[PDB]
Amino acid sequence: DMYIERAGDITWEKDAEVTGNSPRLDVALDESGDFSLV
Amino acid sequence: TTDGVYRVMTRRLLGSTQVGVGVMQEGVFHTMWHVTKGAALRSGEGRLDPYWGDVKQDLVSYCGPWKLDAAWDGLSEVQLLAVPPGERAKNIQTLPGIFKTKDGDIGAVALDYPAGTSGSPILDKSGRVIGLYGNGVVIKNGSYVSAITQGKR
Ligand SMILES: COc1cccc2c1CNC2
Ligand SMILES: COc1cccc2c1CNC2
Repeated sequence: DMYIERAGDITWEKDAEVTGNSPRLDVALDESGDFSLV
Repeated sequence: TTDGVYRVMTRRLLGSTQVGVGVMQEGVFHTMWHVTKGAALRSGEGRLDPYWGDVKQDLVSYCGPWKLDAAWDGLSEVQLLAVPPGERAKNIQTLPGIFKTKDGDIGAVALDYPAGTSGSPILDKSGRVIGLYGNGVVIKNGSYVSAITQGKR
């Protein structure tokens, strides 16, 4: 039995840390909602 | 029922376990299907019943139809509002990449958080939720990339 607990407002943070790259990927999405690489 | 980001918890396992995250907006709770498998949810002494969902999109809404309709502009940085298990909410800014599919392009964020972070919202600069984090793929070098998964309003 699952339950929910509030964790915060949904807001943009002006001085957030910036990270992560920006990959361009060919993918397929199957009937089960799972992504795979092509 | 206040707007905002919520943890999705279960006690059916040892202690209390965070299975995911979701977004309350306009009286509707939004999360990824794989987090709840479409089960009912408790909020305090109240109950949230599923209203819409779709395994292929990997999304589910509770108490009403899917309300989130903002979309990545394809150009600008976004923020993941990561709510990791046992940890405070934190904003992470990134320029999305792109999932290219036979049915068109989807934004994707190259950020790796525990599975229980699934359902955390991705935001544009206006604070609008452009999709949810947690349905993705592992790329050649072993790292994880999440689609920016958005429903239809
Ligand atoms: C455990 O299942 C998972 C986990 C992550 C994402 C998806 C599923 C199923 N469809 C998308
Ligand atoms: C605690 O597990 C991990 C593992 C990888 C990345 C992150 C965490 C937590 N936040 C970022």
